[PDB]
Amino acid sequence: AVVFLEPQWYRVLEKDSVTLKCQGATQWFHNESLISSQASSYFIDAATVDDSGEYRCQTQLSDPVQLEVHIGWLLLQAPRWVFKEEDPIHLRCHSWKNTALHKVTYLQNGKGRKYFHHNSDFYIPKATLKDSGSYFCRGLFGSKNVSSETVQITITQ
Amino acid sequence: AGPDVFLFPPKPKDTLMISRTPEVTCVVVDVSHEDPEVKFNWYVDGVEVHNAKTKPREEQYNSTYRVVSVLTVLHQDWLNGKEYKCKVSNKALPLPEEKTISKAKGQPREPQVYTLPPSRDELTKNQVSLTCLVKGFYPSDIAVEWESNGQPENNYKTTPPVLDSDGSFFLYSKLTVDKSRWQQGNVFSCSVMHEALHNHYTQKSLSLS
Amino acid sequence: AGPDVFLFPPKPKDTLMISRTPEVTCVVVDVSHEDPEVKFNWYVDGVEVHNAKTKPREEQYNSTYRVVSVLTVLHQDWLNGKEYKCKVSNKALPLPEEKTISKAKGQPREPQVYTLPPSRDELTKNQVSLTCLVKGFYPSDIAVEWESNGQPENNYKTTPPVLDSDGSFFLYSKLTVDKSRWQQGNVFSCSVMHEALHNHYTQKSLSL
Ligand SMILES: *[C@@H]1O[C@H](CO[C@H]2O[C@@H](C)[C@@H](O)[C@@H](O)[C@@H]2O)[C@@H](O[C@@H]2O[C@H](CO)[C@@H](O[C@@H]3O[C@H](CO[C@H]4O[C@H](CO)[C@@H](O)[C@H](O)[C@@H]4O[C@@H]4O[C@H](CO)[C@@H](O[C@@H]5O[C@H](CO)[C@H](O)[C@H](O)[C@H]5O)[C@H](O)[C@H]4NC(C)=O)[C@@H](O)[C@H](O[C@H]4O[C@H](CO)[C@@H](O)[C@H](O)[C@@H]4O[C@@H]4O[C@H](CO)[C@@H](O)[C@H](O)[C@H]4NC(C)=O)[C@@H]3O)[C@H](O)[C@H]2NC(C)=O)[C@H](O)[C@H]1NC(C)=O
Ligand SMILES: *[C@@H]1O[C@H](CO)[C@@H](O[C@@H]2O[C@H](CO)[C@@H](O[C@@H]3O[C@H](CO[C@H]4O[C@H](CO)[C@@H](O)[C@H](O)[C@@H]4O[C@@H]4O[C@H](CO)[C@@H](O[C@@H]5O[C@H](CO)[C@H](O)[C@H](O)[C@H]5O)[C@H](O)[C@H]4NC(C)=O)[C@@H](O)[C@H](O[C@H]4O[C@H](CO)[C@@H](O)[C@H](O)[C@@H]4O[C@@H]4O[C@H](CO)[C@@H](O)[C@H](O)[C@H]4NC(C)=O)[C@@H]3O)[C@H](O)[C@H]2NC(C)=O)[C@H](O)[C@H]1NC(C)=O
Ligand SMILES: *[C@@H]1O[C@H](CO)[C@@H](O)[C@H](O)[C@H]1NC(C)=O
Ligand SMILES: *[C@@H]1O[C@H](CO)[C@@H](O)[C@H](O)[C@H]1NC(C)=O
Repeated sequence: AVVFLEPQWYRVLEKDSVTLKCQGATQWFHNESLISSQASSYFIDAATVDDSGEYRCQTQLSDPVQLEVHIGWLLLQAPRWVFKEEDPIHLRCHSWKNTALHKVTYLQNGKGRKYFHHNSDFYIPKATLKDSGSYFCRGLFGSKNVSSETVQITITQ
Repeated sequence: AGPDVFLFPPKPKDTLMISRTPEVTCVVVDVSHEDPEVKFNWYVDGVEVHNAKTKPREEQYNSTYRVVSVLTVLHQDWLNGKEYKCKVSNKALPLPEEKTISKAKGQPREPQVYTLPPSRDELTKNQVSLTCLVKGFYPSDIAVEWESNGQPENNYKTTPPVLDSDGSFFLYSKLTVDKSRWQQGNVFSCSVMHEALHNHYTQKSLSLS
Repeated sequence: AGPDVFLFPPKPKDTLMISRTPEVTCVVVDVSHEDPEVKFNWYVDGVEVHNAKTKPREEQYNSTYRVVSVLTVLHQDWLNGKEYKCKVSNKALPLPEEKTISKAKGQPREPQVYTLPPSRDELTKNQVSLTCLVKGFYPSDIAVEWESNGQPENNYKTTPPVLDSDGSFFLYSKLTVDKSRWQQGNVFSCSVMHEALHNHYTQKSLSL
């Protein structure tokens, strides 16, 4: 039985809508505590630092799935920080309250790797070695120039 | 959303001196590949004009193309107050972006120019300073240069125009030479070009008495 | 999604001369009526202080508030370069807004001062100019004034500091009098306050 996120993103900002679906062919746990829900899937109205830590599920018939509630304007979201070459890399410059962003720039090692007029996701269609490094997105919130927290990427073997 | 547009004016020297050719530059920034073709329409006094040379998108450091259009302007066109407008069409701008630019409005005033020698106190130093004071001019747009017996001297800096208490502007240009250069009695000249001077030029000379 | 925060430094007079009281001004702007409560946390070299005074909110003209806190800084707590941080908490912004300000980083350099009389050419007019040349100083912050036999003159404007070709800054102060005085002939003196001078002060005078 494997817990399954939706959106998968294990990294989220506050005021984000997180879902946790439990899969079998319900009772829950947070930080090894009992989730109120019985239903076949549990819902987070609005993310808060409280809801961090491990999450498990047990249908009548699991190994943890982590959650990070970061805080700020922008959050660079990728399914993982490690890929091996010829692997699609999908990044997402997620904004606080899905705010309409514009003039979005993804970067690496302090270097503009791509740009958009409106908030669009970054794809590196197949992962080279020269790709791994130090990333963060930045855009415009209202009239405010903001930037996301940094993440480390790694391509191996 | 962009692209952002900036429009620039002729440097004054080009406008003032007949030998040179002035031009107005329309600069466009932040352009995506998804929307990289850019159109320019240029207007003088509201009548469209055709004679601008658009340069190639030069892609930037940050993943953005950069485009530029240049217009070639007549001297008595610009000094007469004409409005220059640039209209940029693009497939990311919902409505084209017009930016216009023109000469500074107001009666011109002919600058009085004065050259000032080094302070006696200064001599004690390796190098002395030579000052050109230009005051009394409107508009801010002026050009100031230095030369020594014909070559352009290359160690002078000029302070940006300062709004005077009387509505005119002023500036100071400091040229730095070697005291040795100074004592011999070399001749130094501060050269001023502004729209309010005959021939759009005047010269004032500074050497020892 | 606001409000913005701009954080200003002290004017140099306040920092240079003991007598006065220098202060960094942390002004918060674009504060919405829906989210008007605004908290300030002040830090000096990373350590918090609470001797700051948040002023009465001033509603602005675009139908948005404007707020201001001032921190009073010890005179040498700035000349030594300590970073002053101003953390604005509010519910329009997901994360408090920190801004920082500090001294111009870099070795100080002694301003050289020189007083220049009018040109033989300018004497031919109803009013002549007196020039004070201040060159060779770092950092940019400086103060320049004119006086007449000790008292404050009222007819001078000052050029912005200009980066010299040797890493230094320089500027020009143009004092204007009537012709008569120069020949009066009265002593005038341009006075300069900067961190690289003895007692943070020096004076250069001009007569016939
Ligand atoms: C992606 O990267 C882009 C490029 O990056 C580079 O540039 C730097 C960042 C560098 O660090 C590297 O990263 C890389 O090199 C980047 O684009 C940038 O976007 C900025 C934001 O829009 C632009 O800022 C504007 O700059 C204007 C000034 O431009 C001049 O000065 C800059 C700085 O030196 C210079 O780079 C420009 O080239 C330009 O120089 C002039 O250029 C003209 C044309 O070539 C020359 O003239 C011609 O010269 C020929 C010579 O052959 C001949 O003589 C012709 O006759 C002559 O016409 C000049 O010689 C040359 N002059 C000089 C001194 O170099 C600013 O005016 C503008 O400011 C205004 O707008 C601001 C808000 O946007 C506002 O805050 C500000 O107050 C101001 O406001 C206006 O305010 C006025 C009064 O204050 C009012 O009067 C107005 O009404 C008001 N108007 C408006 C609309 O508000 C602005 O700051 C920047 O130029 C641009 N950089 C480049 C290289 O294009 C992009 O942002 C990046 N994207 C992302 C997402 O990060
Ligand atoms: C709704 O209506 C609002 C109301 O009017 C409006 O508010 C304005 O918002 C503007 C932003 O949109 C904001 O603009 C900023 O202005 C900064 C300078 O402001 C000073 O000068 C202005 C004149 O040009 C004044 O109007 C301002 O009030 C302010 O005046 C200064 O005030 C301080 C403290 O009050 C004072 O200091 C104290 O003085 C006393 C004297 O009694 C003592 O001496 C004390 O010891 C001393 O502490 C100053 O003397 C006084 N100065 C003057 C000249 O009077 C300007 O700096 C900002 O620019 C920066 O940011 C922009 C980005 O937006 C950059 O493009 C720009 O490059 C600047 O970035 C700085 O660059 C530096 C390098 O040069 C760098 O070092 C900095 O790090 C960098 N800073 C940043 C943050 O990046 C900016 O233009 C304006 O001030 C607001 N008006 C007021 C009155 O506050 C609001 O926007 C409206 N909203 C809408 C939606 O319409
Ligand atoms: C669970 O642990 C996380 C840290 O991993 C904490 O942020 C959160 O507040 C805790 N929640 C509960 C209900 O204990
Ligand atoms: C963002 O702010 C940064 C400041 O470093 C600057 O590089 C960039 O031009 C600004 N604009 C956008 C749209 O990212």
